[PDB]
Amino acid sequence: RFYSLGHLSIQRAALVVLENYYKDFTIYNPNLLTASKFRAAKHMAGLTGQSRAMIAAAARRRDSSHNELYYEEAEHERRVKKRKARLVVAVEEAFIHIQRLQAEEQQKAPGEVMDPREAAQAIFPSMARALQKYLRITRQQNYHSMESILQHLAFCITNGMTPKAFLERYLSAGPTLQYDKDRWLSTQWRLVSDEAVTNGLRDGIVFVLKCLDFSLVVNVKKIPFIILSEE
Amino acid sequence: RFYSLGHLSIQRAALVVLENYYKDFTIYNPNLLTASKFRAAKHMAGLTGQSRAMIAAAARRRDSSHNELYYEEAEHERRVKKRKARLVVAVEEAFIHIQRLQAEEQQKAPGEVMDPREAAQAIFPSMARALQKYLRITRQQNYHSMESILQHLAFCITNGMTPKAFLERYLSAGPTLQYDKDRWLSTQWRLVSDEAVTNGLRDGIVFVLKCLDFSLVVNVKKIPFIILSEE
Ligand SMILES: CC(C)CCC[C@@H](C)[C@H]1CC[C@H]2[C@@H]3CC=C4C[C@@H](OC(=O)CCC(=O)O)CC[C@]4(C)[C@H]3CC[C@]12C
Ligand SMILES: CC(C)CCC[C@@H](C)[C@H]1CC[C@H]2[C@@H]3CC=C4C[C@@H](OC(=O)CCC(=O)O)CC[C@]4(C)[C@H]3CC[C@]12C
Repeated sequence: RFYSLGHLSIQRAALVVLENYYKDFTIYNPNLLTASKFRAAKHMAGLTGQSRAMIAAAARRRDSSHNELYYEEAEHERRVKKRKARLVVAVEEAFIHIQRLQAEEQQKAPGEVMDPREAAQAIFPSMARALQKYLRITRQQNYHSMESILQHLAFCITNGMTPKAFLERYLSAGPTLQYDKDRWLSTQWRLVSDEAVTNGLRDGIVFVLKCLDFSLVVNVKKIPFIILSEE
Repeated sequence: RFYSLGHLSIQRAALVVLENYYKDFTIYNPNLLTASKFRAAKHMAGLTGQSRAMIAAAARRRDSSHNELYYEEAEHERRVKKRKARLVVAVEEAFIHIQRLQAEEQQKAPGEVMDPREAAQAIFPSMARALQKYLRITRQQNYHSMESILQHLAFCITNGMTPKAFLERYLSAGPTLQYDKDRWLSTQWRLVSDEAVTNGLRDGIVFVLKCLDFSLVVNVKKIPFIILSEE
């Protein structure tokens, strides 16, 4: 991500970066890191001009080998698309059932809207299997909890949102602030920089914002002297 | 292949099988055998209830591994189709050039048809690269020789055949008799059978026709007693 700041201290710039991180950066997912580590561990489990020649020959031989990553990525994308379509159909059917239940409850009592909580309770099992399958295939089951899903469904029922709005929240990972408060931690943040944090921003300085299992590297650059002429 | 024979000796049945082999069976291609051996040699290079359990677990783990064969076979089929289309286009252009040359030679002298040999000489380089690429991708370069290709082109010019007829000879492997005489050997054939070859055919007897690098196993069965009734 890129941001524009003024004459500020290193600590102030780090705080601005942190506050923009929640609403800008995608939520951190350790599942991708675990998958990458599992993929990389195979090479470790299997195991200076001459060494350079040998590694160059090994790389050349590998370049002619089978491209295992591409086909499995394509299969994963196809499975994700199929499960997304199934989840969309299930959510549409659930919303149809919600509309039918509201219409039925309309005749029972006029001017007395039903509480959405019981409607969410009755409707959730219909799409529960599809939502769980989509979360499993997208590695998003940890963030989305059953109570959170029920609360979001009730909120959508109160607002009368379209099924697409409900679907898109669980479609892809988004900002940190979308999930619950306990998901993010604002206490373990640390600042690492060779220069003192009391000094102002300078061209070429680089600092790091550390936190549990992940760090953000911030590079500071000076805007070039723009020269404008009337043709 | 399946054939129907009468009361014949083992030698006569083997001779009938051999004479039908040339006009029925596809030409033997050792390139596929070499490819299969190269694929199988990787397992050798890499390397009783407990052993059975271990091999069953290994097979189960392999069943969940990547299907390398399918994607590479699909890529090979796509490449073969693309090269086939390119060869078809090249042969069509070559036949157009042949027709143009014949039309040009018509005005030079009436009633004196040109010899097809020089036309084949002039036309072969146009499609030579495409034909060589197709033979390389189909592992058929050994059987089809340059002189044989020229002779086939001259024969087609004399008969005025369509480009499809010329293409289909090199399209896929066919009968043994299509290629040159030196391709097939009718001297190294041998007969292997536990029973004496002088005896007649009997149900359940099996024999082998051996030849250089390849053998044909022949199984003999008796036609079942068919009972027919008028409803
Ligand atoms: C005759 C009298 C009126 C003279 C008064 C002198 C002031 C104009 C000087 C004396 C002390 C100076 C301050 C001493 C230390 C600091 C901290 C210093 O902090 C930094 O370098 C980090 C912040 C940044 O990046 O600007 C910024 C300048 C400042 C406010 C100075 C601003 C100018 C001050 C007030
Ligand atoms: C009073 C006179 C007229 C009696 C004559 C007797 C013949 C009717 C017999 C005597 C020798 C026999 C032959 C002896 C040996 C052979 C070889 C034998 O060969 C096999 O078993 C392999 C071929 C096959 O599968 O039939 C077949 C029967 C045959 C021709 C026999 C056929 C019947 C023959 C001519």
